[PDB]
Amino acid sequence: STFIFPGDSFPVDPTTPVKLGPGIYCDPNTQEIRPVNTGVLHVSAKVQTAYIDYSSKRYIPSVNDFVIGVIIGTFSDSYKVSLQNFSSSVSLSYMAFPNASKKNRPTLQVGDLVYARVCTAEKELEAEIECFDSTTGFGILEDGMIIDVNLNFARQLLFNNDFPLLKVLAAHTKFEVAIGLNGKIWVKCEELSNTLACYRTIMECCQKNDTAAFKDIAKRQFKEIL
Amino acid sequence: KDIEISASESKFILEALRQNYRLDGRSFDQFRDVEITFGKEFGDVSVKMGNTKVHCRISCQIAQPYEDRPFEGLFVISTEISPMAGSQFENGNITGEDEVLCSRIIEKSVRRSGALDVEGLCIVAGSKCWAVRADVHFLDCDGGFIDASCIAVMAGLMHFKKPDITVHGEQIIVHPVNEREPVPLGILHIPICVTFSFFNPQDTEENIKGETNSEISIIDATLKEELLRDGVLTVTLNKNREVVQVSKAGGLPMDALTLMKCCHEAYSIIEKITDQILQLLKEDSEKRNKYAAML
Amino acid sequence: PITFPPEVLARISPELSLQRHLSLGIRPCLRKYEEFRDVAIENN
Amino acid sequence: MSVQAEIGILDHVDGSSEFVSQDTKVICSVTGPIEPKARQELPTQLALEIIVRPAKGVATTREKVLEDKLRAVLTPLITRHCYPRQLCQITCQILESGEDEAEFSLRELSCCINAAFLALVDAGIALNSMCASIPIAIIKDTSDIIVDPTAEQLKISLSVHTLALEFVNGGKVVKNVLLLDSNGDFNEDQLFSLLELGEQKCQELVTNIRRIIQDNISPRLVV
Amino acid sequence: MSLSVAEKSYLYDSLASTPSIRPDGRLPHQFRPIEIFTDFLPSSNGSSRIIASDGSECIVSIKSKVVDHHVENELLQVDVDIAGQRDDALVVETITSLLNKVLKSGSGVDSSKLQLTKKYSFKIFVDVLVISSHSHPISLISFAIYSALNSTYLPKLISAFDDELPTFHDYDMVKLDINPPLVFILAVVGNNMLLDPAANESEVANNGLIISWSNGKITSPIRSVALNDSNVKSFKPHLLKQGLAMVEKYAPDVVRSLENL
Amino acid sequence: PEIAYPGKLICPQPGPGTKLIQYEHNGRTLEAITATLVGTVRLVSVLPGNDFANNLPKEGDIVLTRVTRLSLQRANVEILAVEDKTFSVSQASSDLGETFRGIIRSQDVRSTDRDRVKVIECFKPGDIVRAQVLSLGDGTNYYLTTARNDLGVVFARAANGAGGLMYATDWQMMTSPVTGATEKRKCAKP
Amino acid sequence: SQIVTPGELVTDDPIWMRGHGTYFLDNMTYSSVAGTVSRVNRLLSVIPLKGRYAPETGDHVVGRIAEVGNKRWKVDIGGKQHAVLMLGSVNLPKSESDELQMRSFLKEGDLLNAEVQSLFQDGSASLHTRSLKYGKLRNGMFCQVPSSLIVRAKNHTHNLPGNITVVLGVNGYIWLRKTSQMDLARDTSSWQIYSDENDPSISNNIRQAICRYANVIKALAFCEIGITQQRIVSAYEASMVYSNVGELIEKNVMESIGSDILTAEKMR
Amino acid sequence: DRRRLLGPAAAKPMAFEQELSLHTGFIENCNGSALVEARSLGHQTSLITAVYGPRSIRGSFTSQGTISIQLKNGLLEKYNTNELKEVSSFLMGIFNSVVNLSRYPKSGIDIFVYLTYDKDLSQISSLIPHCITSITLALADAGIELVDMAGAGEANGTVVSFIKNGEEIVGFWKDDGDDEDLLECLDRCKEQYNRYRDLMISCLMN
Amino acid sequence: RLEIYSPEGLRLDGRRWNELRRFESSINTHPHAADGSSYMEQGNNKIITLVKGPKEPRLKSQMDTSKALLNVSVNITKFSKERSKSERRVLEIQTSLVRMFEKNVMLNIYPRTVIDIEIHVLEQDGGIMGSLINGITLALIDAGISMFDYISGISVGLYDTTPLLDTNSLEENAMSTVTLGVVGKSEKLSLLLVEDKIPLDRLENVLAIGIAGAHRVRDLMDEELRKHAQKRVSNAS
Amino acid sequence: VISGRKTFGD
Ligand SMILES: [Cl-]
Ligand SMILES: [Cl-]
Repeated sequence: STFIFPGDSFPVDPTTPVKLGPGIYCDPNTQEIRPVNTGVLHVSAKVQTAYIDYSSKRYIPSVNDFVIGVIIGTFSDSYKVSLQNFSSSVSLSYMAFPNASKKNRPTLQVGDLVYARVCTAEKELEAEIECFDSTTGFGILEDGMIIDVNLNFARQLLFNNDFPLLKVLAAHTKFEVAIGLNGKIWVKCEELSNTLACYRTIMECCQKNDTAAFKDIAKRQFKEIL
Repeated sequence: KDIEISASESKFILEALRQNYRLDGRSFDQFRDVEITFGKEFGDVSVKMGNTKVHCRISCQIAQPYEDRPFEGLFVISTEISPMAGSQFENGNITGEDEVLCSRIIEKSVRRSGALDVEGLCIVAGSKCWAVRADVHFLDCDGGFIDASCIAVMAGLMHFKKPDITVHGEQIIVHPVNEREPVPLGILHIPICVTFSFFNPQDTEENIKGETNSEISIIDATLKEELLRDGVLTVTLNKNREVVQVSKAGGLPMDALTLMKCCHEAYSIIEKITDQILQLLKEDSEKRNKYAAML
Repeated sequence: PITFPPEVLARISPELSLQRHLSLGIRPCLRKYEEFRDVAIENN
Repeated sequence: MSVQAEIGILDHVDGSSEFVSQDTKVICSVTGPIEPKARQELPTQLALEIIVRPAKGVATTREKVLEDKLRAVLTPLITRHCYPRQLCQITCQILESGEDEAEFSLRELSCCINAAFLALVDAGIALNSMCASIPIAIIKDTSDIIVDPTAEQLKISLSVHTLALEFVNGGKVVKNVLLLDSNGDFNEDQLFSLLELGEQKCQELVTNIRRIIQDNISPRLVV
Repeated sequence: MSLSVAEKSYLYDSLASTPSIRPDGRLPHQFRPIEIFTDFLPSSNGSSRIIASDGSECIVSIKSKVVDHHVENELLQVDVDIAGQRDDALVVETITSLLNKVLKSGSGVDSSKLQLTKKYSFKIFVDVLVISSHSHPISLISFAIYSALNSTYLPKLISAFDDELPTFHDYDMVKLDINPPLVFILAVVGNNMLLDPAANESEVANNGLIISWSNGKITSPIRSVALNDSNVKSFKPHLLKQGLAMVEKYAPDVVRSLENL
Repeated sequence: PEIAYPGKLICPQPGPGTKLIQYEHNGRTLEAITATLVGTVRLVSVLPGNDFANNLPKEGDIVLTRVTRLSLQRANVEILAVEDKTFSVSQASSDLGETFRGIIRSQDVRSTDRDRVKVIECFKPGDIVRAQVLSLGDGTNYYLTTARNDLGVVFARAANGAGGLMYATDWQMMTSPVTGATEKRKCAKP
Repeated sequence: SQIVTPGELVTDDPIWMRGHGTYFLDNMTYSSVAGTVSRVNRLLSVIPLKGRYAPETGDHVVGRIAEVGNKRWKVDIGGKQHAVLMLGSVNLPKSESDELQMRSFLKEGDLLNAEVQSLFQDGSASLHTRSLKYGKLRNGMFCQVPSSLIVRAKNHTHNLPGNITVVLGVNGYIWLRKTSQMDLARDTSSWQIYSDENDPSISNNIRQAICRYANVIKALAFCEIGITQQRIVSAYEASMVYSNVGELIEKNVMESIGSDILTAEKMR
Repeated sequence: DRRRLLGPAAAKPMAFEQELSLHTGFIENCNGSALVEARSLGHQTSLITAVYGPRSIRGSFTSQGTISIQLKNGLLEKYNTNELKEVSSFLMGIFNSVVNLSRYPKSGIDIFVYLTYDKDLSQISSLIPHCITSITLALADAGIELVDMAGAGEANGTVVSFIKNGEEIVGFWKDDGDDEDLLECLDRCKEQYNRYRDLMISCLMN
Repeated sequence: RLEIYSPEGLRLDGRRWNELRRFESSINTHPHAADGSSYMEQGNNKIITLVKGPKEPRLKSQMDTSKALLNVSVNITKFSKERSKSERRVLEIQTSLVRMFEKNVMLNIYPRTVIDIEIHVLEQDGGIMGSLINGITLALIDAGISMFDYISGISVGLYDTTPLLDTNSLEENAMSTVTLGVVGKSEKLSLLLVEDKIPLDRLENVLAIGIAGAHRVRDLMDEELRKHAQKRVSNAS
Repeated sequence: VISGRKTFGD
């Protein structure tokens, strides 16, 4: 894991078969593999997977990502969903639900929060999400509060089980959390005082980037709610 | 471009207000902490309120006074919006609803009120006078653009110092800062804007004909709170117990006495803000005299 | 391969119209590589 | 020379930066990729909305030219074909000009280029390479080539130049000259002495820009 | 004003028929009734308000100002403001330029009637406001301006004619007896001429005529206006002579109808 | 009447460049063919002697278009030229929306298997597609089709113009001679 | 009948069904318009004194085509919204080829005759011409009065003396035409029903009678008299006193025609 | 104006028969251009016309074309904005009865008349006939169908535009002038019409 | 000679401190130009208000599926004052009037429509913002458009301690003024506008006099409205 | 098999 800047020489040799992840770009003209994002370049061992971890707040739809959207419009056969403000809209088909039929259409209305997975994310087409499992927790997120978070904090919260945020929050209250890889984290508790205390802790922990400070922040926020 | 607010978010923030909770941990009557930063030049001031950030730049050039008001200098304020404060703003539409209203509030609070002594700007009675300009740059928007601009403009006008000039009849010799030190501006009063945001927890029928008024009032709303409010009131006061201007244009009809209690509520805050501005100016001046001793 | 008349290729892709001209050694404006347009002036 | 800069200072944009060269100071915001307007839409690649605001007064055509020159530097720096049918809002707010705005604008242009680059770095937008810009002036009677000239030096400058170079491979290879904006009286021999020393100080700036970018982004990520 | 092509073809055949059959049974020289009100703006030297039969309404305000006629070349100024139309819109600019020519201090109107001293005269500000319009309002505006200028009263002079600034009586006032012109609009449908063309009549007319009138005689400006764009066609010269004779014959009836104060 | 100018009489009593005009002479009216353009006479018509006006796209005409936006069900294009029975180039500007726009529906892409057609694998933004007009449609969009062997993507670049030139090696695959990388497109037989 | 203004309390009784022109907070039911209080069964409502024509199912309306859309027309009926005329709701002279060339039947600006088939949730009307009496209008001229003067009746297409037929649209859009053979069949081949050509045999006598009927309809409206078939023919016969149809435009003449109708019905 | 360099605001402005030559097709961005240079013993005038169209209007159900004529003061700002739009209105009335608009539905034709020289050795009356000459030439060069060759003449403030060899009038304009002049004016204007029409046809052929 | 507020308690026109100006309203003044119309004559003021709608919007793009669009256009004619040849201030008046009647007119019950308000100020003389409010309230009611209640406009100036109800042009230029928009007969304020300095302690008294005067204006408007309705149903009977 | 929506603190 080394730090890399855009335009720098790519360390990996063409003789090794590599699957390219985020941050690495393959020139359509020169066929050279070069970085376009600034961050830490991670390379696997043995089939080698290489990518760059870079900081960003604007989400870009990619397949097999868990995202939270909001219904902003109802069309003929799909829903117009927004995964982030000012970003391009996303399509959610009516048939993209469990036990879907041409006789029963989904009951979602404009303004409802939906937790879904990205299925088709063509760069030249409207992205699409689905509320049914690709291999067979999705659906409407009733009430609660949504939290704005940078994409690196959201990826670390969903995939790294050593991330202490979920542990220090369970140690204070019983809470339901839905983690979206587009920077939206949904939280709901039994009482409004607990949901707000989870909002304030996630907001402050997102700003520090220091993992070793999550426990002290949670202790003072729930103390202020009391 | 629009800011989409989810139905779960609109309900939660409004239900939290009914439980006397604000997301940023403030109380309903709590104005945000005002942070004022001064640049190297006189007239460079940067105001911060939590996440809201504004910057003001005071400048002056010699011009001629209007024939109608020959003993008076000139003063204008510019508050053009840019997408830097958020993609919700279109580039320089000086005709939008919120842009027009907010601009007229700052004009009525600073220009129309005569906070600047436009008589001291006059150099010679017939021609030659000072033309002062206050340019506001909205850098980051978390609500409260009106209140932040009013503080930024006044802090700038007070911190600003115009260059000393010597007149030889028709000859106006504008001395540079290296020749003779500049003289400050004349401030007659320090107006401060406090903006109240109203929330109707019930229906419109209970607001027009309702006996018990249940409308919630909070001071200095954040961006999320501002987008969900049902009414707004901007009141301007100074330490002289003067109501400089009040603006409640349309929106949720409010009981007159409730708006009156808002005016008296704001006077406690504009005292804290006025004394805070004057203190940071005294501290800034003492810093420059300490470097004048080291030089 | 497929070739198009000069009138369409200018509209289809102006990038190719230049590259096709330069491959023949000429320019779309029918002037040489280092040739300027001729100017004529009327003063005052 | 010696420059100071920050990254990620604004909360309501995808990328932000503040750049200070001597007395010139520019803050820059970047928001993209976002849904473009109908008028701005480009089918094949990304469209750029570049805005430059003056330190005093309202925007005039003077800033419209700075917007055009800034586009000339940024456009080949962004991998536009990665974001087809999208928009990027690069907004520059000049805070202190660091020069007599009546006669000069090269310090502001050079600072906006660096600030825009840094803000594009903070926004995580795909960039083909790196970039650094320096202002240069040739002083009257001494005929010396002063890199990063002061506001007082510009008053007695016979020519003013803005140099912005495209850097690759750790900031040691010069991929191209993104913009060279020369104004004033100068000859061919002066110009190449300028480009030589200018490339040297440009190479010093990317090395300093790489250091500042790393000091800001490395604590944000996990190793 | 939208019409079906079955409406237009039926209307055109009726108008161009011999004799002309107008949709209200009107004669080719008959005018539609109008309501006129005068002296309702006390802040002005003269005011008029006219309401056409189709709902078109126009208000005119006459205001004065003492000026040095040696430096003020034009002593009469018309400002047209048509509701729901840009101040730089073509129809506004055209009507403004046209009306200023109709009045113009030395052509239609009598410049000497505005003189006060050997150095100072009255400048008359004719302000036009068209609240609603369904056709070319130049004729409606002209009638309203005419009624306003007649009901106009100006302050009485005290100081001598030979020349300080003039001095006016505090109470007494003199009436303005300038001779204001009248602008008539006509429709050319086939071989027939139509005075006071209605909205639907103008939608099918082949051409149009704007004819001015003052002191009992045909005066300039005179234009061939296009009352539409779909069915605009050339007209024979005799039709131009026919329309001018139509104004010279029936305008005196219009004047004595308006002059009834 | 070998040559003609606007207003010149041609013959007594239609086509482009002429118009029946009723004149009067000797008291009796007369309708005669009158030229409305400046050119030669060749059913009466006048031809001047590039012009997209006279050869406006109609049902059955073949046109050269450029893909502007892909959707899950259709492909939006703009007509750049129309094939003559040679070509006629539109003088309009593609920057101001001045060109006639069209739509290629998913069931009109190819002839076989019109139910399951992926638009992302048939067209790409920036491609130059040779299509045939089906109908005039509404004032907004033409309606085109490519369900023949000689219809489809004719000119294209790799990665939506970011790569090298691609030629139609296969009827369903376009390859680049320099890089060798291929893309899946509904190509036309050259 | 009680006259109320906006904001006034209509009843403190909550055991009422809230109708139009009303709103309520708890037991208090207020009025939203200036109108008259209407008590029908259990439905308290306020009938406004002004307002555009509100369409009801069964209304015979005359409308102008405003725009041509997807598979429907939007018709100007004279109300708050445009009415829709679905392609399936017209008698074509179905094929998918006709769905494109819709402008071959009804184009923008065309006048037609239709019936309100239903109403949407917002209140706009759906129209249909699935009958011989409904279709494109020709052979005449259009004129309109306020919808409040057209009284809803069993029939709305009446044949008048002089070989003139009137279509009294409930929305106030009146069409006067030459009495066609189909109009004579109304007591107890046509392939081109959307032809934009008029019957080329409309005499000057028929054209002059259209004007006279137009003026008396305008005169009855000027006096704010309800337009009926019996009153149109009564005004038309009374107007014969004036030789030229043009005389009927003056104010004194119009007020006379209306007064002579009201005072005649007082005797009758 | 922020979109311009207007210098200092404190600065105030400074206060102190006919031979014809026609050319067409010299402007590359438009569909048809024309140049009319007229030199008379008392005035010389030069102006250029540009015809853009027909250009299809987005979602236009119009059965025929929509003509637009903008008369610009290209450099020499001699005439008032009021009168230029009045002449533009007059010009649009003429050519809306000469262009075969039925042949160009759902589209529009925009005409520009740039004045490039005007020195008199108001005056706008004598300027109209040379705009008509130029617009007819430029419309013919643009391939727009014209019902006839539209030309005009001027005489004592009266401006008359003719078609069909002077048998019918397509435009009439009269400012100031004398009384009862009509009969003599139509005669003098028809002479200039024939002269200009002959030169116009001779221009398009050669 | 005249005085602003004489020692006997008389103003320039001879009014006492709690006296209104001559208030005369008219309804259905332009039936052949708008659905609802009103002619306002409050003192020297003369205002034409035209309400067009609810109607189908011209551009289908600018159309709200959930409620009606409300647009206000205030045209101050060139002859309203002592003529000036010379904007941002008229824009403030328009958006303020829109924001007022947004919350009063039941726009939710007229979806997919547009209500255009067209105002022409024929003569100006102080307190024009309040008179504009009254013209819109009557003109909308004449259009039959549903609204929750009346909105009445009034202006009050402060002379030393004495509030002067209904101010004219000279009184506005002499002292500070407050402009009120009072909902019906309640104490709820749709519009509160303090345009210049007023001492914090003397402001409540000004508001009290303004609310009271506005209620009188409401009754005067209601009175004229019921008269028009009673004259309409009596003539038709 | 990574969980996304889960209730904590059972
Ligand atoms: Cl209609
Ligand atoms: Cl005002």
